[PDB]
Amino acid sequence: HHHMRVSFMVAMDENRVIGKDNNLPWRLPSELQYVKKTTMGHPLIMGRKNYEAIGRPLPGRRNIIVTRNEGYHVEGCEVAHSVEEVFELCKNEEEIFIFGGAQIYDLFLPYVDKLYITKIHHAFEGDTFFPEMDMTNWKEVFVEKGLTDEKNPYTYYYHVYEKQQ
Amino acid sequence: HHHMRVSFMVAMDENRVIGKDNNLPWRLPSELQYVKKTTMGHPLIMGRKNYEAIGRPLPGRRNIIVTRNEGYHVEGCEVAHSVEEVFELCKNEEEIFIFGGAQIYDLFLPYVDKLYITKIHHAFEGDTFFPEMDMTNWKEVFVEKGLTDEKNPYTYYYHVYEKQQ
Ligand SMILES: NC(=O)C1=CN([C@@H]2O[C@H](COP(=O)(O)OP(=O)(O)OC[C@H]3O[C@@H](n4cnc5c(N)ncnc54)[C@H](OP(=O)(O)O)[C@@H]3O)[C@@H](O)[C@H]2O)C=CC1
Ligand SMILES: NC(=O)C1=CN([C@@H]2O[C@H](COP(=O)(O)OP(=O)(O)OC[C@H]3O[C@@H](n4cnc5c(N)ncnc54)[C@H](OP(=O)(O)O)[C@@H]3O)[C@@H](O)[C@H]2O)C=CC1
Ligand SMILES: COc1cc([C@@H](C#Cc2c(C)nc(N)nc2N)OC)cc(OC)c1OC
Ligand SMILES: COc1cc([C@@H](C#Cc2c(C)nc(N)nc2N)OC)cc(OC)c1OC
Repeated sequence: HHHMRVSFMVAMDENRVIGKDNNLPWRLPSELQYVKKTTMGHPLIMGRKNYEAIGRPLPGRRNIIVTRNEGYHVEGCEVAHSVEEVFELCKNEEEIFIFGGAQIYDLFLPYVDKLYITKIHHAFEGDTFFPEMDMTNWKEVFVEKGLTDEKNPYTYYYHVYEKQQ
Repeated sequence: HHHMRVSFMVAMDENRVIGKDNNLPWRLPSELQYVKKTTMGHPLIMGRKNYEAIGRPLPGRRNIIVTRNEGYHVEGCEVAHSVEEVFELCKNEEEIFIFGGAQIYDLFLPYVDKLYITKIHHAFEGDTFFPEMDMTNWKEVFVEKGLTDEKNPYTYYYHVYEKQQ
């Protein structure tokens, strides 16, 4: 029924960890730079918790915050309360990026068409996870090694998967 | 329609600069060494401007110059005036290397199967750029750090991408 491409944007470790104590467990500026380039000009869909850890709208993109709170407001951001409201808000969009965290990934999981996933080759201590996915009907359409250096201290790969349908 | 592998050979910086004042903006002998090793025994396809900055044929390879000039001639070099003429000239070749500059990269962009790209981690002053590429259905199949030393004063990586089709 929806016509925008629903894409996931996530970074995770070898045990699917995405978060620790409501924060990112790793510092990877180069990964962030890849994320900004890929998502620029497209809506970001993020969970209330995810957003408040940032505290500020990300420029050049519609920032849409998903919460059950019907009186929740933040300047420079739009607020949705469900999958369907997000779909209404993004009716005419080309592609939207589901941007985390876990609760919001779970929420949008039945509708994902494309998966932009960074895989970090390290086992972090974590408390928040990227949900399991059945990859049957999914094709890897892009893979490349991320930049490892003194500013980016882990090995990691950018992966993109597309659903076949 | 064509049977030869069409490969790009290019070095660019972090903003896609490949040229300044009809020349290379950097001196990297080690990068040249990798280029000669990789392209040896295979045709080089070069734009007229690119070639004249060199002024002489590169040994051990067919040098093919692309120009609109129907009376253009250079000793020890072959001359093509279109994509199709290059294809005709290279119909039996296993792999040809599109060797620059930008106008010629643009020209052969719809037909590229393999991308040999050096990425230089520096922002040069430039006037000539490597075209944007949609890398969907491309996979990185090789990546290695280039030699940084007193003779090669920048950080750079060799990348190879292959089209999946
Ligand atoms: N590595 C990565 O790619 C990323 C990692 N992260 C990490 O993830 C963690 C945050 O994830 P998580 O704790 O899951 O929190 P979320 O970001 O998923 O936010 C959860 C909130 O979303 C709202 N929500 C959840 N379900 C619904 C629903 N069905 N309808 C309406 N609103 C809903 C609720 O808001 P409310 O309570 O206000 O009602 C809930 O509290 C952090 O550690 C963060 O650093 C986040 C993004 C990316
Ligand atoms: N960093 C790198 O990997 C490389 C960088 N370079 C740099 O790039 C710059 C040169 O690039 P650029 O200025 O784009 O010049 P090009 O090498 O792309 O040559 C342009 C010329 O090619 C011919 N040409 C262009 N389009 C066509 C066409 N459709 N049909 C037939 N002939 C055509 C024309 O020749 P004519 O006028 O005779 O008709 C045109 O003037 C230089 O600075 C060089 O150093 C070059 C190679 C590699
Ligand atoms: C850049 O802006 C940020 C974004 C996020 C977000 C995310 C993400 C995110 C990342 C990092 N990588 C990928 N591949 N996908 C994602 N969805 O939550 C962790 C947190 C940040 O710091 C608290 C950010 O810095 C202000
Ligand atoms: C070696 O022979 C040369 C070739 C080029 C060519 C190129 C290239 C080129 C380079 C350097 N690196 C990569 N990764 N791809 C390319 N396509 O145009 C700039 C210029 C030269 O000096 C004027 C060369 O020395 C005689």
